[PDB]
Amino acid sequence: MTTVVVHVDSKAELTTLLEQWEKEHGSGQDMVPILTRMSQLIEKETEEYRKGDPDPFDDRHPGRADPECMLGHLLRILFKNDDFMNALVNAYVMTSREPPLNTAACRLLLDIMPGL
Amino acid sequence: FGESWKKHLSGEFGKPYFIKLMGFVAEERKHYTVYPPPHQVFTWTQMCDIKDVKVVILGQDPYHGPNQAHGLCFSVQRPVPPPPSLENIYKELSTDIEDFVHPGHGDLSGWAKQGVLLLNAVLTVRAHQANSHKERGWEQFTDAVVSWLNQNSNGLVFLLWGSYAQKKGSAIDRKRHHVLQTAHPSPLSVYRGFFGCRHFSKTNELLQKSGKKPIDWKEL
Amino acid sequence: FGESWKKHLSGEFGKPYFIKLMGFVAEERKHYTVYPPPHQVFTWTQMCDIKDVKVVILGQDPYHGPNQAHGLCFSVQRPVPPPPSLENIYKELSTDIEDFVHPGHGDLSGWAKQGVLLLNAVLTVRAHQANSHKERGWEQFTDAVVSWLNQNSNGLVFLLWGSYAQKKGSAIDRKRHHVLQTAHPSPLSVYRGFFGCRHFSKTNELLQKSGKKPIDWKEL
Amino acid sequence: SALWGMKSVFDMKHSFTEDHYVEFSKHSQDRVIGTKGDIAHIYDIQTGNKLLTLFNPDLANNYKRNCATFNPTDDLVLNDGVLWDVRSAQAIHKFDKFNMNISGVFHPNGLEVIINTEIWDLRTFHLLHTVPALDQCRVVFNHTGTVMYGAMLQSPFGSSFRTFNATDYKPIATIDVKRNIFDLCTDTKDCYLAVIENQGSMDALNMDTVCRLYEVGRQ
Amino acid sequence: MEQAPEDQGPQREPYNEWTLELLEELKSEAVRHFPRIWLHNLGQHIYETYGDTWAGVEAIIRILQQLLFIHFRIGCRHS
Repeated sequence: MTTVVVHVDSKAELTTLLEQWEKEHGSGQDMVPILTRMSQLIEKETEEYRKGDPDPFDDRHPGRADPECMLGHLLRILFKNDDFMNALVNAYVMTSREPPLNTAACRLLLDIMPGL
Repeated sequence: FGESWKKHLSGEFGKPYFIKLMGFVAEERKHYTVYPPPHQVFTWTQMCDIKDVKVVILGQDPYHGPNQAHGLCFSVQRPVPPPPSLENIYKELSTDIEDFVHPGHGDLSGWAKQGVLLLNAVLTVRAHQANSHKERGWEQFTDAVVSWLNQNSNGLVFLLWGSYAQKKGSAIDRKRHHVLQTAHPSPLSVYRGFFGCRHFSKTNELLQKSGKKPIDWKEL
Repeated sequence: FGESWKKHLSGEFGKPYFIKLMGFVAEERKHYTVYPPPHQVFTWTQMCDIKDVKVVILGQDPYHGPNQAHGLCFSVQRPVPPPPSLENIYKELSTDIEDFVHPGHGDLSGWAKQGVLLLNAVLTVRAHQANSHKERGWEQFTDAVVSWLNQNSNGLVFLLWGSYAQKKGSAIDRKRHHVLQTAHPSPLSVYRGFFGCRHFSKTNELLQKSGKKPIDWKEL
Repeated sequence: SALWGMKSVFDMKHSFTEDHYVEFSKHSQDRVIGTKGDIAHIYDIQTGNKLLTLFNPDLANNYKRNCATFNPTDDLVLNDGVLWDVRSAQAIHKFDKFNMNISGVFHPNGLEVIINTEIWDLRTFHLLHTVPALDQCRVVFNHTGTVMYGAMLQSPFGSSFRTFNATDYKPIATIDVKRNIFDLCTDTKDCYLAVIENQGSMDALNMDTVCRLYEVGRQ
Repeated sequence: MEQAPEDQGPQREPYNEWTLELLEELKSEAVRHFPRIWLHNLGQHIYETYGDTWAGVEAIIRILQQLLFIHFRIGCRHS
């Protein structure tokens, strides 16, 4: 219980992301310099995941498997999208032609590559 | 939310289970999807008033599919094809109302302005899941509402059909009110009794024992 | 019979089941032996008043043997050797009252002047037979008494132990009163809960939440 | 039972409200026979009327599952284990009942009658043979009529197969199908077995009954 | 070269009504062969788990027709 980090709170670094796009109900901005963090936070989260020398036969999630590190603490959040982030699968594919308009799309499906 | 409803419902907060309700279900909104949003829980306390409540009809479980329900019991959205038990109570309405008109949809925005308390017992359940939650506080919050109406408002009726509604509001007196119960409106209810009973007159007819604001079923 | 009890119990007669009760049970007195006579039915409405009622304890079935019971629930005549469940509630009384005195008999003429409503649900059954009768009218005559006390008198408590007492008086509010239930006082009640619970303080203790006329258990 | 149509238009071309098991006529397929209880009705396809209903109250065996069939010469009917000459509506020979369920079938040679485990003759009416591995199994022959298939109807149903010969009734194989066999049909061109098998345990509350195609003659 | 025939058979367009024309009929034969103890209890067991959502309405016509087939197949004359 209350397993907190000794570094800066990465979940608060994710929750502060969660109050931007969920408040982007057509606010009229382009999230392409903010959704780099959706590739940058998790690769920072991947950079520390190699510490425990993992077994590479893990097609499941560490939210199911390893509650000891910050990967499984954070994968359960943005996989449990409440059919709201799942619209962005529908939105930024059906209505995507421009290269910034795919930049918020094609970086991010591999950001849910175990979740895919 | 309707303020005049809470003229004396300020004795709904200060109990050990209320903060268990509006925080954890909000926490269930912060992780999962409980299906009805906060702007559909408060429809029954907004559309009708508390000054004209005359029929008390309970509701067991909400509708776990997305874009189906809107808060009232036995009720569903208008573009949804209509639910079968609500399609099943229509069958007795033809056999008793000679002027039977047809709703054609599933939104119950027509009978809600009559004097029917279309209340779900547990107002929120999860998406795609029927009865996942424990007693997180939706029950006794309504138990403190149903038996509270035995004091202040008057002219109710109890068509507490099904054993889930029998446990909640049975022992309310029969001098001031009238309690008539039968089998469930669902056709999944093998022990019969609902299948032809003419209870639906006794919204129009048991108010002749009171003399209050009238009812027409045909507002559809 | 006590007249001040029927200050407002005149709404006990004019129902379709009352003449079903006082005639047919009298007809059962004109053929058979229902055990408690008419001069022992009216003891609870004579010995205590209605102005001081503070504990509500129900009673399921009377005592079918001759020369045993005298009307009050869980009660028996003084020369009768004492009944085992009344001998079983004595066990917790020692563990909570440090000054535990012993009754030595089975007449409950000591606690009846305290504020306990020792009411049998069905007041009369036959001699040498436990549950022969149908619902001849003893139930709803008391159901119109128990929930009537939710209006006028005040300061009650519900130790509705056993599922027979749970159905009758559960839904009475917890703001005005206090309802605490557990397993049956009989030792024939395999699912435990009664066997050490310290409910018997909460006649002396839950009245500190009210502040009314006090209680001593030791009037024996 | 309903005679549907499968040319290009799908319709109940004749309807029956009565019979629990209908069956064609073998060589000239213009007749459809069907049986309710112990009463078997002969129907036409062209007009669907009752052609001749055959039953003798003095003679029936009262099997549990009566299924009147035809011989391949379209002249004899096994109703209640009684033969019936269809030229003049008469009974020929009652058989002796032994097994309470199965009313019999014709062997494709036109020489025998196969009641449940008793092998009879058509012209001498003598018990030739008795195969105890035919204990309450529904039988399916090859189109050439050279092998007999066996599926147990025993509660489980069909813990294996049962492969028989059509000449000497020697058992060829009992291949172990671990699930429960419910139905069995085979090709006209001897290549597949249509096998309705039930998944899970013996659960009357949950039945996952799939179809599994086998190949004839491959290891 | 097999041409599967045109499905001009009996269609069932009011599926909310054809179910209601037959869900009583599924109850109108199971009571004629079985006591009502299992009938209400299995109907309650699905209603606690599928509710009034049509996912028990067709599913009871699954379970009733799955049993009434096999109960007329195992070898009980009624049950």
